[PDB]
Amino acid sequence: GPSVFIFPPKIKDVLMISLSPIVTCVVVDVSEDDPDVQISWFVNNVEVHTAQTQTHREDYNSTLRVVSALPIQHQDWMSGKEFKCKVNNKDLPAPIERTISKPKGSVRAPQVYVLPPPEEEMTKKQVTLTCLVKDFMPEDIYVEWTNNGKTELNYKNTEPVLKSDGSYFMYSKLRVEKKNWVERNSYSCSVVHEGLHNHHTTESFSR
Amino acid sequence: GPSVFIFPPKIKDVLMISLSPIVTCVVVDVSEDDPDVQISWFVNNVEVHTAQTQTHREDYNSTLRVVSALPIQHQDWMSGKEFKCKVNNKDLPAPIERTISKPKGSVRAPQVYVLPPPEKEMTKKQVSLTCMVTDFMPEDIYVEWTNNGKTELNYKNTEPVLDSDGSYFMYSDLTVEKKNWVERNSYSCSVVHEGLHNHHTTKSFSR
Ligand SMILES: *[C@@H]1O[C@H](CO)[C@@H](O[C@@H]2O[C@H](CO)[C@@H](O[C@@H]3O[C@H](CO[C@H]4O[C@H](CO)[C@@H](O)[C@H](O)[C@@H]4O[C@@H]4O[C@H](CO)[C@@H](O)[C@H](O)[C@H]4NC(C)=O)[C@@H](O)[C@H](O[C@H]4O[C@H](CO)[C@@H](O)[C@H](O)[C@@H]4O[C@@H]4O[C@H](CO)[C@@H](O)[C@H](O)[C@H]4NC(C)=O)[C@@H]3O)[C@H](O)[C@H]2NC(C)=O)[C@H](O)[C@H]1NC(C)=O
Ligand SMILES: *[C@@H]1O[C@H](CO)[C@@H](O[C@@H]2O[C@H](CO)[C@@H](O[C@@H]3O[C@H](CO[C@H]4O[C@H](CO)[C@@H](O)[C@H](O)[C@@H]4O)[C@@H](O)[C@H](O[C@H]4O[C@H](CO)[C@@H](O)[C@H](O)[C@@H]4O[C@@H]4O[C@H](CO)[C@@H](O)[C@H](O)[C@H]4NC(C)=O)[C@@H]3O)[C@H](O)[C@H]2NC(C)=O)[C@H](O)[C@H]1NC(C)=O
Repeated sequence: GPSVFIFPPKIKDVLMISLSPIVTCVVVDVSEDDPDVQISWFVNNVEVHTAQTQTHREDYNSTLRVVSALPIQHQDWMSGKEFKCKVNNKDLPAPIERTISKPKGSVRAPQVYVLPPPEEEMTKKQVTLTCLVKDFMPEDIYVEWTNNGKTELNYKNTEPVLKSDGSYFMYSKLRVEKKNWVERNSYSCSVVHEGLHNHHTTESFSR
Repeated sequence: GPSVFIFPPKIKDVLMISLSPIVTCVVVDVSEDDPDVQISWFVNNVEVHTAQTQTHREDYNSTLRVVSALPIQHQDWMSGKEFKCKVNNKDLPAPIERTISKPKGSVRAPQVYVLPPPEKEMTKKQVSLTCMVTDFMPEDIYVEWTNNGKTELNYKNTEPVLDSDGSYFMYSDLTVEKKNWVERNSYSCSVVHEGLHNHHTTKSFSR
């Protein structure tokens, strides 16, 4: 039968007031025999009616997928309200319900440092700039590199790793042409996290 | 019914001649009523008799698990020999077989760099030393920090990340007391990977 998964908003969306956070309910293995899936939504058990719901054909295995995207208030997520989807269909013996909310826990802002290329690497054509983001809680975070404030393309992040002390850390690696590194620049590491002032910080090199 | 999962040796075990690589066959959801699983082992279809097999209770959901651990020859894994477990039980309609072997692919040795603390961190009570390990294939790798040849305690690794070009990279973060960094030390990063001479390299500072 159909099964149901619930997904949180993207951390960047829920921390940036200008963005549009969404909680998503996905119903997989929907059948064309009973395709009229109903998804109802509740915020602390108060029903809301604004979700955008669409059916998609998954040709990988000839199934249907119903995706319901509920737009949410930033503060409702951040204050810990519960978001619940209730899934009804003619082929379900009983409704399926899923709930998600922001976990409780300590907040610790990340320490953000940018590290120059290793000296041994300076004889190469391309060099590596390292953004180190550490000592942060919870693990939800958004990290990017920018050049002149304009988001880069050739950067790669690690996933956050749990430390022994309970905080997390990650790195963002940026490969640049050595010419651009030696010449004066504004390569910067941008970090979006709950613990930061205005949920955002940037870090640049001194020279 | 019972299901069967097979697992390769740990990369450190199979690359280091002093260690003991194992291929493991796990039979999950064995029943109290028919618990007598017979597990036979084959290396390139030649039967071998050295595996150690044990039954365990899983208290999370009150089930049984049979774990069969085959000690293997390092070179047999590295040269691509196939390792096969055949699982018999009376509640099985037919035997279940699993095979595993070293995946094919290109080998590229890691570039290994050690990075000093960010200058803005040097006045704090603790500093971070970074081992940056890049440009390696396959992703299977082992990294540690040592001081005076002894393995450190307060280091944590990221999991390898796939780069655009098909290579992988990771970081190992060693946090030390700033006093110990400033005074003479021998902090070093050791990397175990198939592409390295004797599968091992080390990188130190102040050189
Ligand atoms: C036909 O083909 C279909 C297409 O492949 C296939 O659909 C797939 O079905 C599987 C289930 O069989 C389902 O798997 C789940 O995936 C969850 C993660 O989904 C993410 O990421 C994957 C890729 O990693 C994507 O494919 C998904 O689309 C989804 O992407 C996210 O989408 C949201 C909203 O669109 C975005 O906002 C995100 O940004 C985006 N992320 C990314 C990275 O892209 C995963 O969470 C599920 O795991 C949980 O359930 C399992 C049980 O099924 C457990 O084993 C597992 O441990 C997890 O358990 C949960 O654990 C929590 C904490 O540990 C608990 O709190 C929960 O209660 C617990 N849940 C349960 C149920 O126990 C799961 O692996 C795929 O998502 C789905 N793909 C799509 C595209 O729909 C069909 O199955 C095929 N059918 C047949 C008959 O063959
Ligand atoms: C009771 O509770 C126990 C304990 O939780 C539970 O046992 C687990 O059962 C699940 C299956 O239901 C097992 O899942 C597999 O895990 C594999 C990894 O296992 C390691 O890591 C986990 C933690 O991450 C440890 O718990 C574990 O001890 C090992 O260290 C994973 O590899 C498996 O995934 C493969 O198989 C599934 C199909 O089942 C498939 O969906 C995956 O995509 C993947 O498929 C394989 O893909 C490769 C390509 O990459 C392909 O080559 C290969 O052919 C595919 N193989 C198959 C079979 O498809 C899977 O997720 C888990 O290991 C069990 N844990 C333990 C500790 O035993 C019981 O199931 C519970 N029982 C009940 C009744 O509740």
